Amino acid sequence: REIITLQLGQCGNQIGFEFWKQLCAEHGISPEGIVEEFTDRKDVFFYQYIPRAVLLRVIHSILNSPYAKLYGNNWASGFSQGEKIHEDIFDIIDREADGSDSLEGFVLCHSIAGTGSGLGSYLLERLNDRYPKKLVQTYSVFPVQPYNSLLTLKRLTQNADCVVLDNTALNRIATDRLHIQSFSQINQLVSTIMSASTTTLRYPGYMNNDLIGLIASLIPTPRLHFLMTGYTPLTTVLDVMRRLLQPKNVMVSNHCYIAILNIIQGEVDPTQVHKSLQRIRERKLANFIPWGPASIQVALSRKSPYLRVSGLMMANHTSISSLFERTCRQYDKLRKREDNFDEMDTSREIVQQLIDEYHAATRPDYIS
Amino acid sequence: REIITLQLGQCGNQIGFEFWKQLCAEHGISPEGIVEEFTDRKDVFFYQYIPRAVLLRVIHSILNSPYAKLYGNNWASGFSQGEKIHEDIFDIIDREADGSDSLEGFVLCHSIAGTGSGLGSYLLERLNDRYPKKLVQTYSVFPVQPYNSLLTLKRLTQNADCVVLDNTALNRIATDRLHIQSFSQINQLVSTIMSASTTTLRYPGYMNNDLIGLIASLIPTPRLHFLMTGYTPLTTVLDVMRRLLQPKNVMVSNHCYIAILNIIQGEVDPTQVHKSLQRIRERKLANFIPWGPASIQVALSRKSPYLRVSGLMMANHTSISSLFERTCRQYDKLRKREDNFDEMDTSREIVQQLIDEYHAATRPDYIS
Amino acid sequence: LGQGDFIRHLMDLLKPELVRPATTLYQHNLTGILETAVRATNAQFDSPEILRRLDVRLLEDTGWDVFSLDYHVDGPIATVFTRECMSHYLRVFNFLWRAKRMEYILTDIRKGHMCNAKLLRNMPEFSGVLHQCHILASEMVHFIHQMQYYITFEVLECSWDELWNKVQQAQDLDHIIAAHEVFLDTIISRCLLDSDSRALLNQLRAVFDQIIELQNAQDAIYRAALEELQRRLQFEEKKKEEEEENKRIGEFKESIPKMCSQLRILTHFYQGIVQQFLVLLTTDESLRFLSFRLDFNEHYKA
Amino acid sequence: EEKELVAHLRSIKRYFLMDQGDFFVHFMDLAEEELRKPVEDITPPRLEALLELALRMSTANTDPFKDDLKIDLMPHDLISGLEAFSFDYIVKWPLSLIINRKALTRYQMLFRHMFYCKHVERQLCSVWISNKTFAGAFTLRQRMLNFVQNIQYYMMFEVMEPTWHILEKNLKSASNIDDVLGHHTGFLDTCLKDCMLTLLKVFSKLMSVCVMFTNCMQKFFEATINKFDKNFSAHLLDLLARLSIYSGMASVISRLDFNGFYTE
Repeated sequence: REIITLQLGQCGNQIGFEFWKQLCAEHGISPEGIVEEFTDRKDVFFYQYIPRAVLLRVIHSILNSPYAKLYGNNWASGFSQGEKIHEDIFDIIDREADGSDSLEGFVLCHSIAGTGSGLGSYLLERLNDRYPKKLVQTYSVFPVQPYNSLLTLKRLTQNADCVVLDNTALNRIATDRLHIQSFSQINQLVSTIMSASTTTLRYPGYMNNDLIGLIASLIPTPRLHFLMTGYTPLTTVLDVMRRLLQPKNVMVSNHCYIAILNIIQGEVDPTQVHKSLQRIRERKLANFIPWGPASIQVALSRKSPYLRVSGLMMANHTSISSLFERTCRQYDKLRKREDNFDEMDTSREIVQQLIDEYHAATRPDYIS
Repeated sequence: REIITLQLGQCGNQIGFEFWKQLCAEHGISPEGIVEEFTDRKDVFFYQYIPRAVLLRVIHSILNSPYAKLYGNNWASGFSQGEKIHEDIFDIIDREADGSDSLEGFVLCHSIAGTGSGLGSYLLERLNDRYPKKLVQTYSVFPVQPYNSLLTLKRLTQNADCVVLDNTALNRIATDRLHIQSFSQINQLVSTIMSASTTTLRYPGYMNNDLIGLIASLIPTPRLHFLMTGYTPLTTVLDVMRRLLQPKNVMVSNHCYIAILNIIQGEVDPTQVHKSLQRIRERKLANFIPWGPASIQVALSRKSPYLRVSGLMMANHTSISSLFERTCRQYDKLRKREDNFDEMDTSREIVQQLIDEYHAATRPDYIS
Repeated sequence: LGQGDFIRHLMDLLKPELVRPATTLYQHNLTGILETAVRATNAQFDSPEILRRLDVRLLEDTGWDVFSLDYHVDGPIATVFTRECMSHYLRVFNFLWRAKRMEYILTDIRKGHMCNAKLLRNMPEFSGVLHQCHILASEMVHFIHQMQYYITFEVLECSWDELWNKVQQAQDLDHIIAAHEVFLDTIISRCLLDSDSRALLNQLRAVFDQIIELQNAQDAIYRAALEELQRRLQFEEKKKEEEEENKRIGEFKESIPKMCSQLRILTHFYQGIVQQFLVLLTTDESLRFLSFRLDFNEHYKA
Repeated sequence: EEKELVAHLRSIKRYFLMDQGDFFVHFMDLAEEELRKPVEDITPPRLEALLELALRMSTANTDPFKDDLKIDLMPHDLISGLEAFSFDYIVKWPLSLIINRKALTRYQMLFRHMFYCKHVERQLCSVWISNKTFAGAFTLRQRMLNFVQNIQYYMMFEVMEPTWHILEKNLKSASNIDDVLGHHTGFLDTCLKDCMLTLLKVFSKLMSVCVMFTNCMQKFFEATINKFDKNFSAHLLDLLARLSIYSGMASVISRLDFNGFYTE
């Protein structure tokens, strides 16, 4: 199986370029795409080595960097221009998909705030229509700005089969424990999460060896497909498992979890893992849905020898609905302040359905 | 359990900053908040390390110091400005309280003499209303000055659940045995008391392992919640226990004690402690209340290895009423010398109740 | 199955073959498929010697009941395995093969629903019964995706650590045999393949069966909605008669409560076999770590 | 030196003799509700999962031997649910000759007697915050709290702190194991003598009224508060009476009284 990544807009290319820089170093691959001398599965992302990337002004900064050997602001303008080059950009993907052994997914790195907002919404509709069996995971990044923010939200709630990273929680963590006061400094933090998000697809493990294994575990219902991240070390597994549940680390600005996935990338002791989960159940640090039986999953991994204990948390929290109301509320305030303008309210209508879908998920009778 | 400290006014920030400097050295924590190599409980005050502090011009002196990696004059103006930023400053505390494991208290460091007098009185009312199960211990410091001094006294007699440090006794001790003739020199003496006041909450001891253990022992009745300090070394336990009862050391400018707590921070012999108390009872160096059975408590401690015999005394003396009359008497002299001005006499009324409450406490029939 | 990356590709290639009955299955065909997997996955970067012994064997139904790897070993190394470790690994490999296809089935169903609602989201009369198709899935994938963790941490990663610890310090080749022999007596015991835990495994098989019956009772309700959708598409695109179809559309709404009584009786029986499963675990000690995995947040036990 | 013994007993004073209150103030804070349940109703796999957590969160984390604490719900109380809880400790062969089952239940007898006094004054001090916003019940709470605070300070800084400091020194001048076995069981039979553990069963009934008094105040009457005063003060004048007739055991009165009170 393979995964082809797509990078749209200025935000996509940079956080994508920093994603490949971190991964090329994790493996024994020199910046000129030559293996250095100095067991890790590298066929999923690299093609025998060349990354399976599709980049879409900022391109010149990449071509002048030492990594050259490795390859408007209205949402309507972004959607329109994609319609004009439909066959052009779909000719580099078709060969990228066909030439692949057995395609599995389409990782998308973009921010919903201008062209990547529109051109991103356009490709998301074409992708599902062209292939219905291909997963589309999108590493969206949250910030006329309120309009374009919810328009893509309409497309992300029916097209994308699965991770939010909001800049507000990025700015707060930056000033708190990193002392930045800068785009080039926050990108070092997001790329650390991305390279850690797929740490179970670059190393042959016991379970979660496929992209559909990470997705179907968390997402119970195709509407509730928004996840958040947690990454503590910026020692036993109990210390890491407790620090991840602190809201000071969750990258999100009643309420309960639906399913949690913990990633431990260290050399920790494999028998004490059940002991930590036991004390979590006693102290009751996390609450879950009352309707369906939900559990917490923890998986170990092995760090690359060429490139200490870390930990990442992937969870499906109902509190993510709060972020949508902020985008939703700001829209109505702009709708009273200023061909048919009917595409917006349809988007406004469908996003409200998800919000009510979330608030009804935390009830003991969410079914029907 | 945890304790979040609040620092208000110029006096609070400095004596608070000197408090953290003394504690960060006691522990193996470098000024840049990194543990140095070189058993002491440090989770109560430090968050895994960062101090649990909420600071409130002088801030720039702290930000320029090497410790940057560690984070009007009318009482009405101080009370008014707190009302305007009620939701702002209460947003950094809420997260500081919630994010905490299990909050226990709210240590407050301020002087009643201009903005810290008012803004301090304002937070003291909001704190009790927001949380009724959280102890509020205030390290107040005694000095239009007579007005603002008693106004906060009205709030400190019903809100604060528990230590006075008067600058007059600070000036006298400074010129007597330190030869200062300076703010930066008296602060070295108060911070020595603060770091010694909570020496039974940073080291796992037999008894007094909680903040409610130090409070409920001394304070018999919620009205009589003013304590004084004694610190001798500026040898057996009998020498220290006798030097603490000398009025030359008590930091306060008939009368009897209600309960005394002695803190011995040395390596003294653990069997001779009962022998010293026995000779205290014979010579009769201290007199107590006649109504209720009152005793004296002495507790040992262990000095940090990274950072000799010392000793501190915490007692609830009825002579503290004398200080209030000085503030009370000066007010009436100003009330005849110059919207409704009715808030003052209400404060003047309630403080007189405490004074009579004290003078009636030293009678054999204080009950009713 | 400690590789994971290789067994993933190997379950995607044997799918078109093992669905046929065993009578049409011949060993000489599968070897080309196994050899293809070892070449595509990360298992290619491996010692050529150990890759010479890894082959297939055919147990003696359906192709998912007679396939298993062998890894025959002869020579001096055969004095550590002694024909009994090879008769125990295969006794284990079945339980790890079943618990691996019962998961890739349940991530295929979850993949279907991730494409289902993206087509028929315009029929509000069908989402009422379609909803019970989702909840029963997410209640079923938990029991499997959780037991799949008990296999990794409580059986593989823990019982293997007590082996690599008693090998780097053992010697004389008789502390190695006795350390590798007990390594096959805990995995048999921590898994439910013991002799006195027979009542437990046969109880688990019923839960393994209810996952298959869902896949059969799902595509029937899935396809029956795509046919009616496809006819409804052509019944209006060529014309843009009206009365002869409202009885067909009207009867189609009347067949919906029939299918609802299926997923209402399939679920009420699935929960009756899991709440019975837990009662059997309270029997012999490491299983207690499993009862916590399944009963997290106490959704069962009232 | 190897399999050290002196650095092995300090890992017992941390838990059995309650030398570190940072692990207790955090353990009872977790397992309070789940201990008031009656016995044969609580799941032991839940308490061990709470003990195992209360350690690593507190300051007892820096301990090589912390993995040797087991919960052991005893059948009979200190002659249910809460009054049948006590730690248990397991040691290997060579160190077992010193600390054996004969000399570990004694560590387990003088622990429950210090978990009982630690439990009552943890709650009796808790009613203090409930009443802090009918006015004659405070002067009784002052009489009770100032008695348990005066027993614990006598039981920790007078009996178990001095006698332990002897044992630490009395083990450096040892010449053989037949002497180390003499200075250990010579330390336990001394603590259980200066403590009330060896009779003085009126102490058990005296603490009975104190827990009941906290209960009454937990339901928020004017005529029952004065009954407890006549009931509790009667038992205290019995305790101070018998603790006077002795030949320490005489310095306890100077720990109960300081003001000449109770002079009747």
